Amino acid sequence: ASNFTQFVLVDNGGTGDVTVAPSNFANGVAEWISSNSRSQAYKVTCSVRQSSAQNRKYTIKVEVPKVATQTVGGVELPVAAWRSYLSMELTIPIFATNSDCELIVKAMQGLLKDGNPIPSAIAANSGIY
Amino acid sequence: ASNFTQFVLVDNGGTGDVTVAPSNFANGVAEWISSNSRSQAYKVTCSVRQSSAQNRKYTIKVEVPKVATQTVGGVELPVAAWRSYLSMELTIPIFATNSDCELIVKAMQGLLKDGNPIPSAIAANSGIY
Amino acid sequence: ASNFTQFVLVDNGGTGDVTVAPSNFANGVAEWISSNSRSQAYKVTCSVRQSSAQNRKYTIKVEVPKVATQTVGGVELPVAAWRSYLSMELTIPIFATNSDCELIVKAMQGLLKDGNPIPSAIAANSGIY
Amino acid sequence: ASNFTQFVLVDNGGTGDVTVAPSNFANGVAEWISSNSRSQAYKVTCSVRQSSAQNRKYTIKVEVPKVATQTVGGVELPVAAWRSYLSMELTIPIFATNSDCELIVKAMQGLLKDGNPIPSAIAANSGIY
Amino acid sequence: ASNFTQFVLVDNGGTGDVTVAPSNFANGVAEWISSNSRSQAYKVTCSVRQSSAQNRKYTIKVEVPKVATQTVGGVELPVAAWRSYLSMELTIPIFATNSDCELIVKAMQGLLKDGNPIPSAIAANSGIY
Amino acid sequence: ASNFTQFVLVDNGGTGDVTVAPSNFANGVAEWISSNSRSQAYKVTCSVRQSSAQNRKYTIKVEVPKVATQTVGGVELPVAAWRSYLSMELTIPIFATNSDCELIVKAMQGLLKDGNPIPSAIAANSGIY
RNA sequence: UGUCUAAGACAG
RNA sequence: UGUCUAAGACAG
Repeated sequence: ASNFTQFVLVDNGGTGDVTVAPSNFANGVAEWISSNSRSQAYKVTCSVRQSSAQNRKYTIKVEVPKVATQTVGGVELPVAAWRSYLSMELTIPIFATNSDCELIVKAMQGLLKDGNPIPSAIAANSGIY
Repeated sequence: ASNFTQFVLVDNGGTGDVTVAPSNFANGVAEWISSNSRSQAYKVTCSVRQSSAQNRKYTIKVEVPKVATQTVGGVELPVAAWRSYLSMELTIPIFATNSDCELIVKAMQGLLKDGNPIPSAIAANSGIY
Repeated sequence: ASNFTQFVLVDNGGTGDVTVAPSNFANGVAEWISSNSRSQAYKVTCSVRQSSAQNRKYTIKVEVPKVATQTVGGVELPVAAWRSYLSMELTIPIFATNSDCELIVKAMQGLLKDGNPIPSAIAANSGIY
Repeated sequence: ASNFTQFVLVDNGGTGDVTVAPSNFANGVAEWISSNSRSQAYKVTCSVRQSSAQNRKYTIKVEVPKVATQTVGGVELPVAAWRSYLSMELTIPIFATNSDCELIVKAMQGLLKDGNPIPSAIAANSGIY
Repeated sequence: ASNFTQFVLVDNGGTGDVTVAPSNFANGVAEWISSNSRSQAYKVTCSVRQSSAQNRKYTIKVEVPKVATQTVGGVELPVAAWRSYLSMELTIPIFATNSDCELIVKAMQGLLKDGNPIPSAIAANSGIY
Repeated sequence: ASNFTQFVLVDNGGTGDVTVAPSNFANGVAEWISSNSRSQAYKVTCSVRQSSAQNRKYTIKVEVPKVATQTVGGVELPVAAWRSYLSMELTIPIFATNSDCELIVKAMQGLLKDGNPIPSAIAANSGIY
């Protein structure tokens, strides 16, 4: 009914939460930015398009700042040393119903649920073993 | 320990739960598949490589199938009507701390959290607006 | 004395037991087939030939059918939706004594023993990890 | 979780027991070797590749050495007088469910069970008759 | 029986010890990382392969961070100024028994034993004299 | 002082001890050999060079022989059945402090310490798993 | 860098 | 990077 609203990106349970809010809608690409310099902000963008006759495709991008030893509002170079990039590409066949889509979402939440292999590997600077 | 363990990918409160298990590590690609025929299984893969001299890149893939029974040559075979594909790439600088990495994980979780814009949009078969 | 006899290929207690019986032994190839429709039968063949001047080569083959009914034009025939094919070759130097051979057999048995890597990987539609 | 572990290849009660341990797993090929002189070790390798679009192919290999000492020039080296070579290929359609696979495994186990035709023929330096 | 466990890499007798723990097993290459940013971590990797018909070869790599004036979690460039690299290549003929191998290990420990020329030379930024 | 002294390479508690002594420094390569015939001796070599404008590189080599008596031309000669080769290269930045270097040494010692994964694996003729 | 018959050869 | 019949193909 209008989902383009701000939300909590990083939840630290009230104390030090990171909120990200609508900052751009140019070309139908929703963008959320955190309240920072663009170089240190948390950024989220999302868009959908029918990639092919059979599929629709969501493209979600997230940018997360390196915070340890960060100097707020400072000029930190090289940019590549201070930022992590997440590029998510979700492909859904045009036959998927809302239910099918809810399932897909659940699978994504499950993939990243706290305690599961993938997130704990990433959280620990590790691979699988 | 060993983080290469099975985990529940789709949670439907104990019943109807899609759990996925380690199934392969050949060629440095950790694989987990659901307990079905290979033709109908859910599949999750992960791999980390040192992409740049100063970056590490995780490549994660999830395959959500739409199971069906096809009648090929007058014989029924377990198959997939179609598949939904999640393909994500994460680039983290080598300067990232475990705390810096935890931040990335929390952000990804918050991104897909129930009720937030993106999963809402996806589950409703719509864009952000 | 004869070893070209009937034997249990698949052991399901005393019930579902799959038995295979001698069918033919032409051209040095012993063939065993389970009962009922040849089209849905299990097949096992074995032969030993003196490959080189120092080696004897065994060639064991097993076919596991996926029993199904095929309807076409309203006509149904008992068929095999597909078959799983096992093809093994065992080479043993002519210097192997009967003890040496028993050892080779125990090695083959151990390889497939319940709970060991290979059989469990196979049983679970998986690879090694 | 991991199935790439140590296991008993030859079972001589609790004594002469031949154990094989993970040695290497490069290029999708899992290798296991028994201890002591590599020159007299038992070898087991396994790999699964998606052969056709409908089949996955397993390739299991086992080497049984005939332990001996080789004296030459008065210099003795632990060697293998010769080796027995087992090379098996198992093809399984992607339609096989976990049950289908367990059956295939039980079939392989039955084929080599003590007292059945093939294993006894082999064990006795014989063929079928 | 499973040697891929964490261990103490730098022993300072309890007070300030550096522990390194399993972090990756992609392609059979065991990797241990210390609890740091990947750029400041202590890293250890190990693998074996039969380099030739006659020899097996262990390849051990160690990475040690420059600690003096280090800024924990900071971005320190150039990478080459803050890291030491150890590349160990151990070649063992396939005739070596476990005893032969134990000897080889002892020789390595002896080479680096506290008080011996090589380590004291390295520890003092010196050569031999 | 002079760090170019003899030291015990293989320690077997005073008896059976392989001690190695300075034997050459020609061309900047410090050499130590055990007290045997050159054909059967243990050999340790070391050299440091300023590899880069900002690195120093140590190159260390150890040769562990398998002594034997060969009968060449009807005459017995002291020889080596084979040799095991340890070849290691260490690169330390010029910015490394003596304390930074001590760290490197301690890490190498901890690496090869009795009971830790790597020496365990080596001595057992296996990989890490 | 990777291999070896190993301070010297080999292969990129 | 972008697409797909998806750890492997395609297109810059």
